[PDB]
Amino acid sequence: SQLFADLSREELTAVMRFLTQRLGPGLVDAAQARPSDNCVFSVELQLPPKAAALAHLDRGSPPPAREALAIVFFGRQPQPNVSELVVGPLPHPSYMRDVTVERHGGPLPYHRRPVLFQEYLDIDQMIFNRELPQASGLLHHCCFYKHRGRNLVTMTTAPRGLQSGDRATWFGLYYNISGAGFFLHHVGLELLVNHKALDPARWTIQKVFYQGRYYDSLAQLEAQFEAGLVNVVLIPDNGTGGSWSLKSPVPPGPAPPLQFYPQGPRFSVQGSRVASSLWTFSFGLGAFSGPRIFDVRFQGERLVYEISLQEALAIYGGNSPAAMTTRYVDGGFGMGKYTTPLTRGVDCPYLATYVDWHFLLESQAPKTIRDAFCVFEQNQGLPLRRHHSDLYSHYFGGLAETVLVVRSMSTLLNYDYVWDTVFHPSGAIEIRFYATGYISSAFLFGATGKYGNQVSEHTLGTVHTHSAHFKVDLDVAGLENWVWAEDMVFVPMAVPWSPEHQLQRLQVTRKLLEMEEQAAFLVGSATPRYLYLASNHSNKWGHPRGYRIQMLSFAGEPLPQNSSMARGFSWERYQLAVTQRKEEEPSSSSVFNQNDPWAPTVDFSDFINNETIAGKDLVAWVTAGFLHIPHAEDIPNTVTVGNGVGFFLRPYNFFDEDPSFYSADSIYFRGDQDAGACEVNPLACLPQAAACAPDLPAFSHGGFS
Amino acid sequence: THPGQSQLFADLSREELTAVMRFLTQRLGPGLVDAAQARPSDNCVFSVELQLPPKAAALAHLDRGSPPPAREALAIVFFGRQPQPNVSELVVGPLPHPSYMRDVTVERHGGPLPYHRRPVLFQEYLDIDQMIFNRELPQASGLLHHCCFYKHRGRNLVTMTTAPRGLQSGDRATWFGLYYNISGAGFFLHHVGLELLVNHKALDPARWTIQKVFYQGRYYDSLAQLEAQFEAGLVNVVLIPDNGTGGSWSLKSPVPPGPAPPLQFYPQGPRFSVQGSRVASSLWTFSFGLGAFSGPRIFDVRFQGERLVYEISLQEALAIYGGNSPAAMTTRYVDGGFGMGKYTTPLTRGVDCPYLATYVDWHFLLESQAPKTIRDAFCVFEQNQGLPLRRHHSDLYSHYFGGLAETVLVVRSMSTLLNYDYVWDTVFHPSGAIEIRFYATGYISSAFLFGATGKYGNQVSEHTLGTVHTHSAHFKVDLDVAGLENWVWAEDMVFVPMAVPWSPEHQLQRLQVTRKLLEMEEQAAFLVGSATPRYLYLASNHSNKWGHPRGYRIQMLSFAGEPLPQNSSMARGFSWERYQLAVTQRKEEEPSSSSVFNQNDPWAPTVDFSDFINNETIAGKDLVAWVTAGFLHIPHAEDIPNTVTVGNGVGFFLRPYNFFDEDPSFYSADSIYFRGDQDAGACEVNPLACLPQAAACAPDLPAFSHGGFSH
Ligand SMILES: *[C@@H]1O[C@H](CO)[C@@H](O[C@@H]2O[C@H](CO)[C@@H](O[C@@H]3O[C@H](CO[C@@H]4O[C@H](CO)[C@@H](O)[C@H](O)[C@@H]4O)[C@@H](O)[C@H](O[C@H]4O[C@H](CO)[C@@H](O)[C@H](O)[C@@H]4O)[C@@H]3O)[C@H](O)[C@H]2NC(C)=O)[C@H](O)[C@H]1NC(C)=O
Ligand SMILES: *[C@@H]1O[C@H](CO)[C@@H](O[C@@H]2O[C@H](CO)[C@@H](O[C@@H]3O[C@H](CO)[C@@H](O)[C@H](O)[C@@H]3O)[C@H](O)[C@H]2NC(C)=O)[C@H](O)[C@H]1NC(C)=O
Ligand SMILES: *[C@@H]1O[C@H](CO)[C@@H](O[C@@H]2O[C@H](CO)[C@@H](O)[C@H](O)[C@H]2NC(C)=O)[C@H](O)[C@H]1NC(C)=O
Ligand SMILES: *[C@@H]1O[C@H](CO)[C@@H](O[C@@H]2O[C@H](CO)[C@@H](O)[C@H](O)[C@H]2NC(C)=O)[C@H](O)[C@H]1NC(C)=O
Ligand SMILES: O=c1cc(NC2CCCCC2)c(-c2nnc[nH]2)nn1-c1ccccc1
Ligand SMILES: O=c1cc(NC2CCCCC2)c(-c2nnc[nH]2)nn1-c1ccccc1
Ligand SMILES: *[C@@H]1O[C@H](CO)[C@@H](O)[C@H](O)[C@H]1NC(C)=O
Ligand SMILES: *[C@@H]1O[C@H](CO)[C@@H](O)[C@H](O)[C@H]1NC(C)=O
Ligand SMILES: *[C@H]1O[C@H](CO)[C@@H](O)[C@H](O)[C@H]1NC(C)=O
Ligand SMILES: *[C@H]1O[C@H](CO)[C@@H](O)[C@H](O)[C@H]1NC(C)=O
Ligand SMILES: *[C@H]1O[C@H](CO)[C@@H](O)[C@H](O)[C@H]1NC(C)=O
Ligand SMILES: [Ca+2]
Ligand SMILES: [Ca+2]
Ligand SMILES: [Ca+2]
Ligand SMILES: [Ca+2]
Ligand SMILES: [Cu+2]
Ligand SMILES: [Cu+2]
Repeated sequence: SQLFADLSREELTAVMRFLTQRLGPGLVDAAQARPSDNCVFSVELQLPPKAAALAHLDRGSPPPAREALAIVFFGRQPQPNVSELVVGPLPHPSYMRDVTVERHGGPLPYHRRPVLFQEYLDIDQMIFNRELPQASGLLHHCCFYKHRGRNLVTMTTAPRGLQSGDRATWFGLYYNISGAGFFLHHVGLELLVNHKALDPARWTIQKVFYQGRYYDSLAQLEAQFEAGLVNVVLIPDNGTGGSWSLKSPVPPGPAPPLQFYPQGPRFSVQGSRVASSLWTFSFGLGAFSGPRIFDVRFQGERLVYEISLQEALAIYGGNSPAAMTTRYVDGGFGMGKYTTPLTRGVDCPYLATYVDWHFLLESQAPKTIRDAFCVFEQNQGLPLRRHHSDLYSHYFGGLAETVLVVRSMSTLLNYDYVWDTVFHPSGAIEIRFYATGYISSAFLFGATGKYGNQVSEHTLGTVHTHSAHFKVDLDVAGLENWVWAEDMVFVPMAVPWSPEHQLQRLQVTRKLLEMEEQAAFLVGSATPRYLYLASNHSNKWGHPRGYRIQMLSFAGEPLPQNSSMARGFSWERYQLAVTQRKEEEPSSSSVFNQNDPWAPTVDFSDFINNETIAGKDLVAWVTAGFLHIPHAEDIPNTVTVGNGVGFFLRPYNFFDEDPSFYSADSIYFRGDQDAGACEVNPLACLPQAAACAPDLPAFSHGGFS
Repeated sequence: THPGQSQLFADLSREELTAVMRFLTQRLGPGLVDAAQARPSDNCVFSVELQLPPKAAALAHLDRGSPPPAREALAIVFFGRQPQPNVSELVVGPLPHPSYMRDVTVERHGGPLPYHRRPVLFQEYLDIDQMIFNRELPQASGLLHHCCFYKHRGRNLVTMTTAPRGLQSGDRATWFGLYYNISGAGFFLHHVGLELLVNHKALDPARWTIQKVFYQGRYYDSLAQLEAQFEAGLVNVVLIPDNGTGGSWSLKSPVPPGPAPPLQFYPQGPRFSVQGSRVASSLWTFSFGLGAFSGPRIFDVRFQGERLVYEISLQEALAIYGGNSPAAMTTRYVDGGFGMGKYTTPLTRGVDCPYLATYVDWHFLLESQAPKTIRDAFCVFEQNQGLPLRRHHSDLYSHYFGGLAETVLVVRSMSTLLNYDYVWDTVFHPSGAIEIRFYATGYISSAFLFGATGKYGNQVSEHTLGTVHTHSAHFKVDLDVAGLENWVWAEDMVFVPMAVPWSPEHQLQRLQVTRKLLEMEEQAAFLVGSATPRYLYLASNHSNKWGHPRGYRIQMLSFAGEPLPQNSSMARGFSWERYQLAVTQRKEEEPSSSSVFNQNDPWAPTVDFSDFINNETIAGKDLVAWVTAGFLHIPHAEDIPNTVTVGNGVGFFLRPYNFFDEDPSFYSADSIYFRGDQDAGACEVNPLACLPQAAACAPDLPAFSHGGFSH
């Protein structure tokens, strides 16, 4: 049903006409809001509760009410707070409900709120107009400063301070490169900026970093320079070769392979539901959590209630302060908020289905981010399977793997994150994520090689880790799942038919995990080889109907626990976790963990807490990531190759046999058949389409802000 | 003067093979026999294939235009007609018109080759199958009429063989499963419960014995003693079906073709070329072969002119089994001693490679006296991957898109051994990276289901234990990173707890990078499930444009199982299993990890890869990395009929680490870019806007045409 569908523009609009009329005037378009104002920061779908939904999907029951969730910024008042407000019911809403206290247990400190655009906007005037011209001396000799500075530019960092309550953000300055990436031109200057106040006027600059040293203020600095105790070096504002560009010099060649659907496309997309002769599901994007799918049904049978992105994380080293503070909790800005338009042919097959996404964020109207998702089938040029017999009997049987794919890409500053869920006709599911886009760069002063690699002119490639977190609500043959751990061992035995001789007996080992903690594995420890969620049920051969989680992760090694900050993303700590699903444990991180991870608005280690995971509705949680030491070949961009991570969800005695066997595209023939004949196999039936083939739609592109 | 053009890594042609055969026939002093009919007592040309050039000479030719080296071939010859019958390895050249033949056996090995090390001939298997079906199985006719539909001769029944044949060096006794022959699908599942330990050391098959029998869960001392028991009542007997329907039985999908899978086509020109053993793209050039036993290999790999790696080449495949029954419980298959090339098979167009791949034949003289030809053995194609190599969308300050969809160059062969269908891959990325892949599909070696099961796998069909096994494969990677002389580096990370420099009250966990130089062979020998440097890479003395050594990172992609424990005498035969990764001084006497002759005497192996790792520097030398890659397999229902690929994609990457000064892809023709201020719908701004207006037009397809079956 149109049940897990993100909110229509119409829906978004009408929640707003409510919120506005029913929060009094004195409410502001968050576009232009100052901290001490009341504004609505986000209106997005409030996902239904699970029980109420299944009821409606499986057993007639009418459908749970369709409800928004507005995050409201309550600045204008003596005790300013943030408030999560459920609104509804949709399409024509009548009620509203502060749920804040329910969830966290008290109000939301106002300093956990995400920085607004207008806030950045103000912060830049405080620098571009009031702090930088103090050093218009130095900046002219270092970096082409002209009065009053539209050649330079800023980039936020990580958490914003050192202990809770702080709202002080280190910014770098970079040249405002035209039509290409600025992230590689760290002008050498970093600035701590305390913007904790509700009055921007009282914002200060607690610190300043230049070519290796720290000065309490900007005058403090420009002075120390003008005294000739500081060696300026002129940084070139211009260049050639990828450092400075993306447009390739080399001109177009013969076009690259195109895939097309000879007989027309073999899947559909209505609303946000996807349907192919193997899979149905519903897809979507959470403004902050990012992309998610639900009600994944493989040939009518539900495999998972939910797979979704929880969080994404990035944790730096560095020369500089702004780098060596920096840990972004990117959901803190928002994977959905920052899903960019997909470029037809580049991001996705020219012939994918490209779907729009709507949102109301920091505004009062909804806007659309066109071509936000793509769905497509993709021949892999690979057997799903195959056998060829020359022994005893002559036959061949195999099948080319085509795969179904849904994808969106989130561009958050330097990074373009690639989010893939892919659907194998073996009944398997792959989640992949890819880090591409630009890197974050420092400016380079000598004391370096512990903090990364010179990738350029003046440019340090600043070491970091990536990590990402997924919710996997497997309902293996319905809710009650257990969790098993199969692996392996050798055992010195006698050889039965020569007990004088020894053999090394290979054995499987199985073990049921009964307790939330026995199924929480840290990065650094050993996962077992075979690990799955079972049902009480068995398949025909008497084997716990099961789905296996096989992880593709290169231990993006974790910020140690001893840090004050770590509870902001305690999931980085874990390779894998399973818990009892619970409406009150609905997410792994939250938009609010960004600006105060010392007071986690949600701390994941909580979820794990001496409970049974024996015949309960379980949910597994997977972390995926790698170490990234940037190197020259990351210029201009980091590439996808090798940097795919995630996991496989694989059938494991779930079925009675490989369901591909019932496949429509299986190919089979014997030594004694005419393999060249169209009704021995259909490959030998070239005709297929009429005219000159793949009919192609005229190119367009989403656009920008 | 001369870059040197010769293709000296191309495997032998038919002519060439014939030539060598002719040469040998004559110089062997009759008594010589065709392999496909040889008795143990005979003399026999087992293999003849390419001999690879020594490396000095090759590069001399290829780099400094020197004259190329003698093209030679290796002959394996079983001398069974004598008092100390030996196997011998013979070099024969120089092709095309040979005129010399030298015995290299003793030089390579330190003495002659114990005769029993030799693989088992198609004859030997035939002779065995007679001893079985014609002098033994009748002694139990009764049983088999009852359980197993038997008559004169058995004919509905079929054998299959296990790995190490015996329990010491010197043993040649194989445990032989027996199974229902099946029309047009896998006999492997339909194991009847009988298993025979044939002793076939003797060169006189008359003297061959059966030393033990196993029916359905008990050991009898001989098929005669089993009739004794059978008819005297004392043997409870399980009746296992001849026939059936579905997965355990068929392979034919019972379903009509749907509409059509998606089809990949190069909408103008292809974009690479194959010319003999040599492939060439805009970015990449390399030669590709097939060892008979070692299997697929490529050589002389060149990214934009520059050679990255001299050789990459599967060295060996393993399969270690657990079980209830004597077959499965001691089966440690060492698949090269059958041969990954030998058992290569034809790629079925439209399935095993895209339809419009370029396919290619593969000639061989094996257990024969005239060369023969696997048709379509290799395929080469440009797979678009559906997925950017890189992109960046900019909404912030500056409005631009720049990106490029990864398209990729693949080279595939599949060895089919018994049940196994190994897909071998080598994949070339526009980034300048090289991905090795490996799959296992096909059917699964199974046992008759009986008793302790769960300790040895899952039941997977009626009477059918999908037994537990591990996989391993070994690879040779002779990088030669901008030069022969390389070192190996090991970078990783660490967190240092420090006080925040600008607020000394507080701490931070300070992220740092750790570069450590690996200087001795043993410091770069990493064992299974272990300490493994996140960034491990081989590099040059020479540095890039920003001062960092020029390097290639080896990124492993394995899930390996517990190796065979080292306390087994048999362990030595695949010592490479116990390593994820090694790096050694590359040598002419260290050419292969394994040996076709290891398989039948791992107790005294022909090669023991652990020998390559001796107190030796790897500080600036010719360096060859050795990646072991694989995993554990507990079969299950969805392995029926075939184990599927999805998720068993094992192997590794070769990834460029400060080898360049920028990403090569910056220069790709297929790159795309536009500014906000432009129309991206206009053909001159965007190559892709021009695809509808023009390119479209799919080609007419070649008529399908499979390359059929052997004998
Ligand atoms: C976080 O911050 C938010 C916003 O500041 C809080 O939201 C309000 O909190 C206060 C209590 O702390 C409550 O405000 C109530 O406002 C209502 C205003 O009237 C409504 O609109 C119309 C009339 O214009 C009516 O038709 C509706 O029935 C509404 O009532 C009002 O109902 C209520 O009552 C009265 O109480 C006092 C004392 O007598 C008077 O000041 C007032 O004039 C009136 O007589 C409150 O004033 C309510 O909880 C929230 N209001 C809204 C709109 O959300 C959160 O409570 C804060 N969170 C935390 C944890 O503190
Ligand atoms: C393995 O087997 C081969 C063949 O059985 C052995 O090689 C053979 O060695 C004999 C002598 O050892 C050679 O014959 C002799 O030639 C000389 C002069 O030409 C002559 O004086 C002798 O009377 C006899 O004719 C024979 O040619 C040679 N054959 C081949 C094909 O090389 C070999 O020695 C065995 N290997 C080992 C390690 O023992
Ligand atoms: C940063 O530089 C960019 C260009 O590199 C500026 O963007 C353009 O500037 C022109 C100036 O007339 C204006 O029309 C727009 O501002 C931009 N044009 C387009 C087509 O995008 C930008 O103003 C600079 N600085 C900041 C802080 O945004
Ligand atoms: C096992 O069964 C297969 C049936 O596929 C037999 O193969 C056929 O045998 C006949 C008689 O020899 C041949 O003429 C056909 O050409 C064969 N057909 C195929 C498809 O191979 C096989 O001979 C039987 N028995 C054994 C021991 O292999
Ligand atoms: O989306 C923005 C927008 C920023 N500034 C512009 C300023 C002008 C109007 C649009 C908002 C800015 C910005 N402006 N100065 C520093 N940063 N940052 N980010 C951002 C987004 C995700 C993650 C990090 C930053
Ligand atoms: O290629 C064969 C061929 C076998 N038998 C042949 C079939 C063809 C005619 C002569 C006898 C046999 C065979 N015949 N009886 C038992 N085995 N085996 N294998 C084989 C190949 C690779 C790995 C393992 C076995
Ligand atoms: C499997 O067992 C649980 C025991 O708690 C039971 O409640 C459940 O209903 C069983 N499954 C079915 C289909 O009855
Ligand atoms: C966990 O809960 C059980 C009650 O079901 C209790 O017996 C056990 O002692 C508890 N463990 C801890 C560490 O609190
Ligand atoms: C964290 O690390 C070790 C653990 O004993 C210790 O040196 C240090 O005191 C710990 N931090 C504390 C107690 O705040
Ligand atoms: C590196 O190799 C050796 C050191 O053992 C030396 O002779 C050679 O000159 C060196 N080359 C460079 C570029 O450092
Ligand atoms: C390696 O040999 C031994 C240890 O195996 C040691 O004494 C020696 O110093 C090493 N030799 C050289 C030449 O590097
Ligand atoms: Ca819990
Ligand atoms: Ca569940
Ligand atoms: Ca060595
Ligand atoms: Ca080397
Ligand atoms: Cu990165
Ligand atoms: Cu397997």
